[PDB]
Amino acid sequence: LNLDPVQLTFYAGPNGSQFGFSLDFHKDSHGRVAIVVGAPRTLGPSQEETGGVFLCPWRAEGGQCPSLLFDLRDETRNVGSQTLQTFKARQGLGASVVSWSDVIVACAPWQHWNVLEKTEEAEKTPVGSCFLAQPESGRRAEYSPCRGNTLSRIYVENDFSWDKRYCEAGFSSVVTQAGELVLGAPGGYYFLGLLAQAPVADIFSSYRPGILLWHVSSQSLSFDSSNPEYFDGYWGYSVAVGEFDGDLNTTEYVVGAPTWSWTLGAVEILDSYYQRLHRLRGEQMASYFGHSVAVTDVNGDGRHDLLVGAPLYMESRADRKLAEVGRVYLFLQPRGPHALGAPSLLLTGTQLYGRFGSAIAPLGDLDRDGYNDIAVAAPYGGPSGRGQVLVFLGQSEGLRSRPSQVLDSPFPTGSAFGFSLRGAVDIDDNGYPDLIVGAYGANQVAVYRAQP
Amino acid sequence: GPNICTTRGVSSCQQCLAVSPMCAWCSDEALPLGSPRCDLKENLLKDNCAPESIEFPVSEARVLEDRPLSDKQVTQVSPQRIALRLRPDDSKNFSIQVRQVEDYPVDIYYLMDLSYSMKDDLWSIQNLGTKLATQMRKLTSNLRIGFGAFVDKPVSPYMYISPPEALENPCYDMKTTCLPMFGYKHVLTLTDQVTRFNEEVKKQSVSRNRDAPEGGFDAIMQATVCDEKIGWRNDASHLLVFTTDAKTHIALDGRLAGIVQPNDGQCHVGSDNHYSASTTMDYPSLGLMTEKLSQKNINLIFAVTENVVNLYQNYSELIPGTTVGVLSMDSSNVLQLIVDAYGKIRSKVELEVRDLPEELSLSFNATCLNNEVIPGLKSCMGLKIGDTVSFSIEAKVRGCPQEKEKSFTIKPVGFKDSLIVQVTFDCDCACQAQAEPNSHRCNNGNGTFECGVCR
Amino acid sequence: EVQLQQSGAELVKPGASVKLSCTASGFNIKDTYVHWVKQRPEQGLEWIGRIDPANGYTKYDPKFQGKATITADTSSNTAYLQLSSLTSEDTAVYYCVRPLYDYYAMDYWGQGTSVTVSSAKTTAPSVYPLAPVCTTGSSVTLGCLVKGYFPEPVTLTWNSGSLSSGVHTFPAVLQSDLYTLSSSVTVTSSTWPSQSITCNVAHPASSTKVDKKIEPRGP
Amino acid sequence: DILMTQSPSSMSVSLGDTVSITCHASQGISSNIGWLQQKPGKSFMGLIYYGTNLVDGVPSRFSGSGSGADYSLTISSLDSEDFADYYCVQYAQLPYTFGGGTKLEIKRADAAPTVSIFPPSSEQLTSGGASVVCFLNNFYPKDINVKWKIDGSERQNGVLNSWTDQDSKDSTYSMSSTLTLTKDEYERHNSYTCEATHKTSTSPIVKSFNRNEC
Ligand SMILES: *[C@@H]1O[C@H](CO)[C@@H](O[C@@H]2O[C@H](CO)[C@@H](O[C@@H]3O[C@H](CO[C@H]4O[C@H](CO[C@H]5O[C@H](CO)[C@@H](O)[C@H](O)[C@@H]5O)[C@@H](O)[C@H](O[C@H]5O[C@H](CO)[C@@H](O)[C@H](O)[C@@H]5O)[C@@H]4O)[C@@H](O)[C@H](O[C@H]4O[C@H](CO)[C@@H](O)[C@H](O)[C@@H]4O)[C@@H]3O)[C@H](O)[C@H]2NC(C)=O)[C@H](O)[C@H]1NC(C)=O
Ligand SMILES: *[C@@H]1O[C@H](CO)[C@@H](O[C@@H]2O[C@H](CO)[C@@H](O[C@@H]3O[C@H](CO[C@H]4O[C@H](CO)[C@@H](O)[C@H](O)[C@@H]4O)[C@@H](O)[C@H](O[C@H]4O[C@H](CO)[C@@H](O)[C@H](O)[C@@H]4O)[C@@H]3O)[C@H](O)[C@H]2NC(C)=O)[C@H](O)[C@H]1NC(C)=O
Ligand SMILES: *[C@@H]1O[C@H](CO)[C@@H](O)[C@H](O)[C@H]1NC(C)=O
Ligand SMILES: *[C@@H]1O[C@H](CO)[C@@H](O)[C@H](O)[C@H]1NC(C)=O
Ligand SMILES: *[C@@H]1O[C@H](CO)[C@@H](O)[C@H](O)[C@H]1NC(C)=O
Ligand SMILES: C[As](C)(=O)[O-]
Ligand SMILES: [Ca+2]
Ligand SMILES: [Ca+2]
Ligand SMILES: [Ca+2]
Ligand SMILES: [Ca+2]
Ligand SMILES: [Ca+2]
Ligand SMILES: [Ca+2]
Ligand SMILES: [Mg+2]
Repeated sequence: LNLDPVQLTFYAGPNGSQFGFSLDFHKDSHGRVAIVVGAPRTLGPSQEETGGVFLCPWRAEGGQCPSLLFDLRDETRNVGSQTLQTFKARQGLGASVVSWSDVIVACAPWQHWNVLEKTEEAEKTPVGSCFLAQPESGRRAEYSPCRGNTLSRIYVENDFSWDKRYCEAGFSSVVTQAGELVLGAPGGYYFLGLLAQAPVADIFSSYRPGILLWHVSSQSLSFDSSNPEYFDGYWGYSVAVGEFDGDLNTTEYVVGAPTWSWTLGAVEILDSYYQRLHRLRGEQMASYFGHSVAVTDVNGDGRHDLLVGAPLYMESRADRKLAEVGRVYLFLQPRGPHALGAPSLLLTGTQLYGRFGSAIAPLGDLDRDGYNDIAVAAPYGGPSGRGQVLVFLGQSEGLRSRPSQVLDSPFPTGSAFGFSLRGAVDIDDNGYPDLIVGAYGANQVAVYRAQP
Repeated sequence: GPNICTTRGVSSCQQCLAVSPMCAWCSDEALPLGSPRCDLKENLLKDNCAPESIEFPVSEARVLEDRPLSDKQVTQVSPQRIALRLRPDDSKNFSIQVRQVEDYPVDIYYLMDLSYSMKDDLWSIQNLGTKLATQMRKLTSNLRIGFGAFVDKPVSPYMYISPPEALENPCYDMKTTCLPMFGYKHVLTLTDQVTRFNEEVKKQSVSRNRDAPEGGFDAIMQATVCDEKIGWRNDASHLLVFTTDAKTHIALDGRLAGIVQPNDGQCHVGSDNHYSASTTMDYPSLGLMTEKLSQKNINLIFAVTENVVNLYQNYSELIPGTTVGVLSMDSSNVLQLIVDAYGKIRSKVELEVRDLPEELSLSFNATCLNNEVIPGLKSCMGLKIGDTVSFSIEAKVRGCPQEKEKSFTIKPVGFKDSLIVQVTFDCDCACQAQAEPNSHRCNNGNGTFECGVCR
Repeated sequence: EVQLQQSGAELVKPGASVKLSCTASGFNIKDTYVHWVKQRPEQGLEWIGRIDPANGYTKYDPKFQGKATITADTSSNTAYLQLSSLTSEDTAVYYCVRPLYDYYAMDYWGQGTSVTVSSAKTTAPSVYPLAPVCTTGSSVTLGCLVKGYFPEPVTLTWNSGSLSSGVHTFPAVLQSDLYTLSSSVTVTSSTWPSQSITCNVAHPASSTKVDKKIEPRGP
Repeated sequence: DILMTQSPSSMSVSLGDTVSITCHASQGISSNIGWLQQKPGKSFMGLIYYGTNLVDGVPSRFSGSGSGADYSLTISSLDSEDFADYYCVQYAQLPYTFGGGTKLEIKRADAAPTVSIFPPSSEQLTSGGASVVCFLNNFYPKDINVKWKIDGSERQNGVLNSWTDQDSKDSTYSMSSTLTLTKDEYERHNSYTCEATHKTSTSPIVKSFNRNEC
């Protein structure tokens, strides 16, 4: 209702860096909020694309940011009569960034990996990897749960089971309040997709530089399947967490599988052992139902609701004609031991090719009326196609169909304004939560502040 | 009481004909002076004018060239040449028949999935392509056919990128050889050279990539929007036949190769015939595919193997107008769709007049398939091959032109055939040939005694 | 707490086989490679091989290819070593090992399993008192000789464990397939023979417990 | 296979010392080396992995170093618990191979042995065998040589020898030597001699007895 559109703050990265592809609020030990920005096409120190992360301190004037430095040197280890190799070129460091306590986790989903052994190899493949940083100490750690030392032939001999070579770990990511890092790896198990979880503390304590293949004993990975419904489902394209089984002691995970069951798409609510609690099926093929997932209590009953985005949903129109506009599905959580039902509300975009529902951000209580609110992105929406972010306030009945406020892109065409969003954090300490929007095409991030 | 012929000067037989078509002239010297020479033919005969001495030209139309309409040179218009002979201010009518004999123009562009899963289906797509070419040629002599191939976006993880040998030979780890991977290759532009098309299709061999879903939608988009490369004709039926034995990539899949830029819906197949945006641009969405197919007036046919028919039948419902046929060792299923598509084609006969003189003006009556003479109309619609329409044309000359011999053409739009109408303007009388320059009967310095009169 | 719990000591016959076990405690055996290592007093540490219990795949030093078969069972969280065609060279202590973090490392070790390959029968020790020869100094040293016993161990004490200080019980040594051991005790001359010093040998296997009082040698 | 040569095989050192054990590989192993500790009669504990990384719980006084084919383990300010055996292992290549071992030993002043000869007991002589026992006790350093003579002639076969570990109290070593021969031959000779040679003296310590002399 009251994000200020006139008094924006622009943070900028280098040209062609995709500064703003991903972002999050990060809070230091003192409590001072900053903004972590991922820039997955940033040139490294040798003029080759590696990606990078920037840690922006809060300023009204905005501007340039300092780089959160990470090791961009390739590694080679000759051990156990094998040769391990990491390849950081075009790895897309900062394709996802997430913050937790005093830690920042930035991932490079397309970091490649190979293992040579005489004339054979595992194959040079994008296992992905996450770089963990604790800025106030300087400590660095990595996590790359899909690396293996199994050779090419053995996979063939076992019908490509448990094949983690193409995981792209860190494609999506989220952290629980306790400090469990959960990564989406949609290329997992020969493109079915998997999730990998491990405590942040245990990632840090088990990592040493140069080892490349190490054990994180507390880690837990999801499972391979022979159910054709899961084939090419990209299970883990998006990931989120919340409370969906009533037991406050346990944490539930929400996984997006946008191409699940022959491109029908699906989102799953799972326990922390990766057992399915519920499955939400997509409405229309190729709509990418599961591209985005968001969890927040919007109707004020204290039960987390679920929001799923299908940005390529084609809407019906006069004379049997379809129109790609995007759609978002609201699922309110009922009382007792009951599953989630049909959508309580369908929010459909209006601009052709707008990709409404490409990003869904919980805003917290933007106007302090008692109900939590959300922001939905249409990165190519608005009359001109420059992009749009629509604010929806919560109420007892769920959400309003009509947005409370529309944010038009201040950047030129192709910025992808809204492709990434984040809220629920008061960056200027005025008591109201604020919204940060990324425009990777324009190499920038816009900060909208909330007012009385 | 009196008529226009008698009461309008009328000194000469020539002026008599110029007054009106209904006028006749008496040349008979036996006629008394009381009787007028320029009158109606009934009045002259009633006044004892010699029947042979009456000058009264009648306008006519003679068929000069009249070859019959063709069955199944190719004659579509009939007759081909008429000779019109008109007198001052007079009109004559004539008939014309038009028939759609020649076959309708159809374009068929063929997209070949040459990924490794198609090794065992390679014969099937080769057989389908060559049977399409051969059988549709029997169905229409105005067929043009061409093809392209696709695999997927040549980038990790879709592409095998190790060991280095694998780039030129993706089948390296299998101890065999196959072609390098590629996005979309345009191979043969739409051509009527059927024997050549069949030869090239049989030369095609497979490549190899990693993931089951392929990049055929890139090929569909480029085959639709690259007008000059594929060679789609303006006034022709456009069919895009798509083959595959597997799932397909769709918009937003590109992110697994690090590709986030949405499909711009534009042609990116340059001089080397490869889709240059393959590795930098995302797969097209269904809606964008639908938009361009509709804009370029192209019908998509999914010729897919049985294991994925239901998958493509479901996509088909989201791209209205698309149809699905089963790719197999037998080509009958897919061929019917094309034949059925050809069955629905209709044409029109729209007459256009070229080189009509200022003096001549035309009026038409159209008799179409409904067998109703719609007057003033000069075009019929809704014809199939073999149908025949019919028009009655009337031409009226303004007075007597000094040119005396002109010609114009009546031609159907789109048809090479035409009716050439040669017009002659008969303004003189037959007795003017027998002029007799010397006066004889005048003797006042007048001169010339024609059709029984002095100056 | 990561801990590898190995099976107990083995006494086996030449030409036979034996199968040692290594059970994971406080972790799952499929978590990492599990290695098997051999130790002998003279020859030192030799690496036998490894297994990846997740999938069963193994590697062996060519020296032990044919003799050693490593297996593992994730249902019982246990890894195994089987040695066929036992010889005297297989008499050694056997350890199972796994890494802490580094895939390839050798960080956590089991407590070891002792294997003794022998044809010997259970034979009770002969115990002999060793009194000094016929000057006498300020101190006197006595002894006890334990001969011709199998298998190990024996427990030797003086005065039923009362006399512990100034004692030297030497490690057993093999001769002709039976073990021999000795012990010496030194005391002041004023103590012996005035006070009774007896040798106490026990051999659990043969169910024997012998006492030998050290008497001075007479004329 | 990669040969790991460890040096020294033993060293005699004191509490509070700083010592280094070296390990030389037959080829480069780029830090793919571990260091292990085995305390007397106990099993193994990992100290260092990948060249320099201390295993969880290992005291900071242990450190690793080196590169290529040459590596060192340094213990700073020796604790009494640090007197044990130490081994390097390489895992650059299969088969994994170990160094020979290094034994840390408590340094003390040199001490001569107390040699004591013992004739066969009466019980043994009735049984039909005859063993002459000789204890060489509480000496330092551990190296010692024993020689048997029967009537002045060196006897070699049928001698069994055993050494205790370094004593927990006085840090000395002891040895037992048993000459077993047939009772028949034993009763054919008068003089039986046990000669200890040790660095503490140039001439040996000789202990004898004449059979049946009281
Ligand atoms: C395209 O098709 C049309 C339709 O067939 C065709 O039209 C004819 O055109 C010619 C000239 O080109 C017309 O000829 C003229 O006829 C005039 C008299 O017409 C009257 O009489 C007709 C016959 O009446 C009887 O029979 C009919 C049916 O059998 C019946 O219904 C009646 O009750 C009656 O019993 C009659 O058909 C005609 O009706 C049409 O016209 C009226 C008036 O406009 C209209 O209201 C009606 O709805 C109907 O369309 C009408 O009642 C005649 O006077 C005239 O003669 C004068 O001019 C000529 C020169 O042009 C001189 O030579 C002469 O001296 C006179 O001055 C002339 O003969 C003919 O009547 C048309 N027929 C019809 C049905 O409309 C076109 O020719 C076709 N074009 C081509 C290129 O093929
Ligand atoms: C292409 O598109 C078609 C049409 O959409 C898909 O076929 C449908 O697949 C859906 C799966 O979502 C099927 O849904 C199931 O319907 C069953 C009831 O259908 C009855 O009636 C049909 C008449 O058409 C009969 O054919 C059928 O035998 C039945 O008698 C339900 O029993 C199912 O319920 C179960 O699953 C759902 C979740 O999916 C749960 O909510 C339920 O509790 C229960 O467990 C289910 O609703 C549907 O039957 C199919 N329709 C047709 C016409 O066949 C294809 O799958 C799709 N193919 C591809 C490749 O994309
Ligand atoms: C980015 O490129 C534009 C031209 O397209 C140029 O104006 C500008 O200098 C570049 N940005 C920066 C920060 O240099
Ligand atoms: C919550 O579950 C965990 C995991 O099993 C268990 O260890 C713990 O006891 C539970 N905590 C409470 C407060 O019930
Ligand atoms: C032309 O029209 C006249 C009307 O007088 C009619 O007699 C004749 O049949 C028509 N001829 C043709 C060829 O259409
Ligand atoms: C993905 As393939 C085996 O058809 O190249
Ligand atoms: Ca819970
Ligand atoms: Ca709620
Ligand atoms: Ca609110
Ligand atoms: Ca604020
Ligand atoms: Ca196939
Ligand atoms: Ca593919
Ligand atoms: Mg294929």
